[PDB]
Amino acid sequence: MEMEKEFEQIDKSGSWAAIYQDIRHEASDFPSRVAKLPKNKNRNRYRDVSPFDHSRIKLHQEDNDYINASLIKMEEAQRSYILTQGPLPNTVGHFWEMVWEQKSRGVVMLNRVMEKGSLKCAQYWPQKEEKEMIFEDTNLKLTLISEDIKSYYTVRQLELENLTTQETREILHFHYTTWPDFGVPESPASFLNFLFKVRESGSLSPEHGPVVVHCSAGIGRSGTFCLADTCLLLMDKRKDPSSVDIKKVLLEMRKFRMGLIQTADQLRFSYLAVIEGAKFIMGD
Repeated sequence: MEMEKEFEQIDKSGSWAAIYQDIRHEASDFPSRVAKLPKNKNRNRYRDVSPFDHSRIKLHQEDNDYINASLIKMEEAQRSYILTQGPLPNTVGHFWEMVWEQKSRGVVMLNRVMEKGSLKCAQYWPQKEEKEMIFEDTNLKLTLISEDIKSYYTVRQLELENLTTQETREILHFHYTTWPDFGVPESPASFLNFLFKVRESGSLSPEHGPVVVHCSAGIGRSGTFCLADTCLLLMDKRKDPSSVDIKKVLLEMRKFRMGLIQTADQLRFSYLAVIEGAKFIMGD
């Protein structure tokens, strides 16, 4: 069923809450034993958001290999993503260790450091060129190279140096700065424009490691980003674009991380984004 007609059907009948609860009921349940070990309590932001054991990213260290991060591997679309929580004061060094070890080119941030008067993640990158950051626990140096501030997003060029080997790499930071404190955006236009800038940079392409994408918990806004990207790519690849089933794609992604798409409003917004974005994929 053309998702555009499915959309009007659900909208007129006002059944978004019912549709969303069906997804919650059918979603996969896999163990997350490592996340729940006592030694990892201060590595998790939220008690009820954990990576599954089978898809979690492992840090390359013998001490403690745990980070709250998951590999979402989309086989037909030929795209992979790492979804993670906003870094905590005690995990900023782990976060950049992951970026280094997984050979990522881009980091996608979908929240502000403070929202609703509370801290949603650590200030984990430098704000001034001449004030670099050193992460002593993981032996990395991070320098701000340039910053481009736009009305709806900011793009930063960063240099990450492995102090052990003195290799350096350029990382691109894509920061969507205008998601509202409550609800979802009224129009998907600026979110889609942002997605296309990430694509244009190479950060999603197979010559690099998977992009790292986060919000506060790494499941809601973060799930909207990867769901929209994968659905649009499938509509490009297939003979019949109307065969793409957003609910089925979301359930596939939920095999790799729990809770993706946190509200019925985020589900509706994901539909709207794919419907409007297709009016470029289909040619325009």
